[PDB]
Amino acid sequence: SMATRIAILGAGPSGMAQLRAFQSAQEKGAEIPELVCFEKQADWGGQWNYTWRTGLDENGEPVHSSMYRYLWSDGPKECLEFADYTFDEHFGKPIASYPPREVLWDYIKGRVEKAGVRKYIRFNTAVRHVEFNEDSQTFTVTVQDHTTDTIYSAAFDYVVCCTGHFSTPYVPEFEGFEKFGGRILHAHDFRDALEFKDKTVLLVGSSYSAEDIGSQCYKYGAKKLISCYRTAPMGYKWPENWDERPNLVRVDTENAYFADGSSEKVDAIILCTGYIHHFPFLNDDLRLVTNNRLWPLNLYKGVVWEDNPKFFYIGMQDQWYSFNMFDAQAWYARDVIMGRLPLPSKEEMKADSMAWREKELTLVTAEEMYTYQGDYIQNLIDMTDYPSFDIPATNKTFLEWKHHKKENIMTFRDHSYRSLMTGTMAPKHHTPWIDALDDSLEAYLSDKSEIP
Amino acid sequence: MATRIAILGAGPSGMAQLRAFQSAQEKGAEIPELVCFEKQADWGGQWNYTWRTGLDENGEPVHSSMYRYLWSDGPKECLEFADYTFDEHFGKPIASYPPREVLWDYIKGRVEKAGVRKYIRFNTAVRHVEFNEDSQTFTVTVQDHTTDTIYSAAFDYVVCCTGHFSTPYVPEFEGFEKFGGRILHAHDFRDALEFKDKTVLLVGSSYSAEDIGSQCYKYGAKKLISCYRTAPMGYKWPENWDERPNLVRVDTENAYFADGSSEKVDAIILCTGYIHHFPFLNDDLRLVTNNRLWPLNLYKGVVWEDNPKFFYIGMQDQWYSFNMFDAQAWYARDVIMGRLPLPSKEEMKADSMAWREKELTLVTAEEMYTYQGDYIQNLIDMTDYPSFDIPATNKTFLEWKHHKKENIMTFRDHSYRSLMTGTMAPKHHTPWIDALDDSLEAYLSDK
Ligand SMILES: Cc1cc2nc3c(=O)[nH]c(=O)nc-3n(C[C@H](O)[C@H](O)[C@H](O)COP(=O)(O)OP(=O)(O)OC[C@H]3O[C@@H](n4cnc5c(N)ncnc54)[C@H](O)[C@@H]3O)c2cc1C
Ligand SMILES: Cc1cc2nc3c(=O)[nH]c(=O)nc-3n(C[C@H](O)[C@H](O)[C@H](O)COP(=O)(O)OP(=O)(O)OC[C@H]3O[C@@H](n4cnc5c(N)ncnc54)[C@H](O)[C@@H]3O)c2cc1C
Ligand SMILES: NC(=O)c1ccc[n+]([C@@H]2O[C@H](COP(=O)([O-])OP(=O)(O)OC[C@H]3O[C@@H](n4cnc5c(N)ncnc54)[C@H](OP(=O)(O)O)[C@@H]3O)[C@@H](O)[C@H]2O)c1
Ligand SMILES: NC(=O)c1ccc[n+]([C@@H]2O[C@H](COP(=O)([O-])OP(=O)(O)OC[C@H]3O[C@@H](n4cnc5c(N)ncnc54)[C@H](OP(=O)(O)O)[C@@H]3O)[C@@H](O)[C@H]2O)c1
Repeated sequence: SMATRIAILGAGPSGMAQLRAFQSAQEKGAEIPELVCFEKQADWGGQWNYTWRTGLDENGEPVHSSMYRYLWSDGPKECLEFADYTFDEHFGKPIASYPPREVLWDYIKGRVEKAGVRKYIRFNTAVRHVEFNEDSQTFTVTVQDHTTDTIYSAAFDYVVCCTGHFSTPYVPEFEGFEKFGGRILHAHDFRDALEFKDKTVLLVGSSYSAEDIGSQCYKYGAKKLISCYRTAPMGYKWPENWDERPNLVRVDTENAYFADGSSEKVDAIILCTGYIHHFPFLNDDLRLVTNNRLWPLNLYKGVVWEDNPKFFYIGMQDQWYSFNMFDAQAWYARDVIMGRLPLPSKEEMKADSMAWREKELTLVTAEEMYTYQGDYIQNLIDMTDYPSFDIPATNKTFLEWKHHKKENIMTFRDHSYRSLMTGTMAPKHHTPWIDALDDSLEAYLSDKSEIP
Repeated sequence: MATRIAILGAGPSGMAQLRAFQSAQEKGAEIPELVCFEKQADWGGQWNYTWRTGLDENGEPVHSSMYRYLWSDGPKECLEFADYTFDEHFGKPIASYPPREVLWDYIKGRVEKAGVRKYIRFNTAVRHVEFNEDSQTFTVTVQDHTTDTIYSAAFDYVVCCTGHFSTPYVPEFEGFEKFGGRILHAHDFRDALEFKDKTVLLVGSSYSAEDIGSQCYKYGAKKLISCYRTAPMGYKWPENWDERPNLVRVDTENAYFADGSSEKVDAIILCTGYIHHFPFLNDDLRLVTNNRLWPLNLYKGVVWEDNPKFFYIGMQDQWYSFNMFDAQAWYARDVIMGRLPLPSKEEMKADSMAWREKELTLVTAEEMYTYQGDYIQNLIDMTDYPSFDIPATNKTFLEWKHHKKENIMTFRDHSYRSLMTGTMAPKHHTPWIDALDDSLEAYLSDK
């Protein structure tokens, strides 16, 4: 019961971490501020809360999750496993290294359920506007409760933005899109790969989305796949029915034309072109503007807003590390809010951020990048009671996974790694990835193999 | 004039509001400063077509619900402008059901001739509108996506023209998370070619279902099924189209109906309507209603009763469209300019109740068109807007309704007489079923 009141925006993994950071301080006998957390969806989990919905949701709010059917962990589970809450504790047994979305979801929910932080969240409530008043030094937050269809506002001493940056699509235009007769969609709207069975699918872009959405279409029966790249080819060894081309230049009624002078009939086009940082509830004095990168400017320690240090952002960096980074950020943000870590002058903040940015521009290899984020996280955890974990060993595990992708892009999900928390090696899954058609938690956790 | 006005939206309603003020000025009156905000890159609202779906290039919800191959759903004659005629714009008579691009050209010509483009800030999204009791002004906050800046400005009056067919009502059905085909709302429908040789389920029984179904048919869908929550559409469909009772659930590949039937379905299109959504407004300003001929809380259907300095255009269900917006917009300027003083709050409320009472009386389509006819007539008699022949327009609606009944696939092949020029519309060079090309250039030639 501290005099202050805190608003957390979002109950995805970052917002969960911020609640769980406060709860942990309290469990250790400290006095915490009042917490309110606003979430526009009906349940928590952010990206992990899968929906069939597309575009706008039931209340007219933009659909948040970019996740599709059949999604599994893109990296080794070992690399995101929680320091305070372990896979063996949650599941009671060892499982393979690349669990499907439902299975990861269950695990991340288990940690917040055990913490009892659900009671701070208002669900089905969308944040409309946030304003800072110079007179009272307080934030006014306006939200819409879709359960009662009411709009109200409330006053807060600090605000922590945890609204994510993989939800609002970057969707470039190509010549002839208004004439093309097949479906055009962004990766954000992709749901079931079965919709593209026996079709030719063009994937525009050359990053994680293209890799994975491609692979799903392949696995579930697409006739043929083409992917095209703006600047450099992905360079993996694709299956027989998948080619990689230079950029799309235009499209016609039925066909796509490429910079190499090739052309062919295409059934559907999927833009795998990324996301923008979008904060519609924030005016300029509070609003972060950046491209997706390891070190956004204007965030002291990557979390405190330099123009108004009572506002914080969690998770706004590109994510090589995910969950552990959110915890380190969230722990750091509580300690500054609670007064345990006093902020330096604005000048010092800006000099610190510039050094981080300078170093970021140096980075060339994937290895250097994991290390950089690793060092970032380490610098945060050393400032709080958050427990150190083995970053160098995690980095090494990332490297193995990168190498496995190089070897065979379709089979990397069949490998196993050793837990950094428990030293235990992950078992082989009961069905190989290519044949594991069912993505349900029940099928994963059983022990019946699936038929080819 | 000392005052400043914000018009939100540059579709047909916001174009009408601009064009209203310009007319007053053209006749020598001193008008207020106008600023109009439009989130899209060009005007025309629904009629500005986009391949885009869900969210646009700036992260704003995609506004237009219009699809390839869309044509006027009613006779052009029934929406022809009183002050700007078809013959004037096109130079010649043209058929009665023009494709989207052609109608769009027509409505743009009126505003281009008016020169009102200079009032509009394009690519600018409205984020928040607030009323300040102290200064008796509105603060409007917007995001200019060309410069990625957010700013605000003070206004004496605000006119909301943001439409009500853009935010989908999308109900959930059991099994949607397991169904392997595409599921979309009518709002996201674009090219019917996407469904060639496929079985498409259309949920709902109104205009969207009729027309989205018709396009799929016309462009080669293997089979169509449409299901209705309460009553069948009742038209005589082609051989490959059934009408069934409501969907109850769906599985991996199949849809199950309340009649106990079931079949394999490739794609599901929810034609289930829209909601009135105003994310930039708090409760003191925000209209809440279902789609209907007479929403409550709007005096004369346009003046917000809780704050009479705020107005809404086009929020009614639309039997009449463009003519109705003009009448509202003319009525709104005259009150803004002080030419029509407002009655007390009690009187406003008694007037709206009488309108609502009458609305609840209505049973037949004919009574409805007439009710909106009467509403419009009451509006135009208060201002210099030119009367036009409402009872003749009503009669024309009635012909069109009858033509739909006879044959749902061919109603677009008929012609009607202009209420402004008395001229009969010519038969189009190609019959609807065969008129695959929807371009303006193809429509205006004669092959
Ligand atoms: C397709 C895809 C696959 C991914 N796969 C992996 C993976 O395998 N492993 C991994 O570690 N990471 C993965 N990620 C990264 C993912 O970003 C993180 O795991 C995590 O979800 C980020 O958490 P967050 O809470 O910061 O953002 P989010 O999960 O996006 O949560 C943001 C929350 O804020 C809410 N919100 C937004 N605006 C408002 C508002 N106006 N009012 C109220 N609430 C609002 C949203 O509803 C949501 O709940 C993936 C991301 C994507 C997009
Ligand atoms: C699929 C479909 C077919 C139709 N067919 C016909 C027909 O055949 N004949 C007929 O008479 N009528 C038809 N209509 C009716 C249509 O509503 C009207 O013709 C007309 O478009 C309504 O005009 P409006 O200006 O009120 O709304 P809209 O055309 O919807 O214009 C709203 C405008 O406001 C803007 N806006 C919304 N929010 C913001 C914001 N926050 N900031 C800035 N700008 C914003 C939008 O970008 C848009 O330009 C059809 C409607 C639909 C959906
Ligand atoms: N687990 C991890 O280690 C890890 C690490 C980082 C990110 N991620 C994932 O990154 C994901 C987002 O993936 P993403 O692929 O959607 O975003 P992204 O990584 O930013 O990729 C954007 C992609 O679209 C391409 N592109 C943009 N504009 C284009 C155009 N006009 N024409 C052609 N191509 C264009 C870019 O090409 P260019 O390359 O030429 O710019 C790039 O390939 C999230 O799921 C997150 O999990 C995961
Ligand atoms: N030119 C004209 O004369 C005219 C006049 C009026 C409107 N319009 C048009 O109205 C159009 C809006 O089209 P619309 O069809 O989308 O809006 P709508 O007319 O409100 O259609 C809503 C439809 O969805 C159905 N529905 C809602 N929930 C359902 C559920 N759970 N299950 C099954 N069906 C459900 C309704 O069934 P129920 O009927 O049982 O409620 C109804 O058929 C605009 O295009 C506008 O032009 C045109």
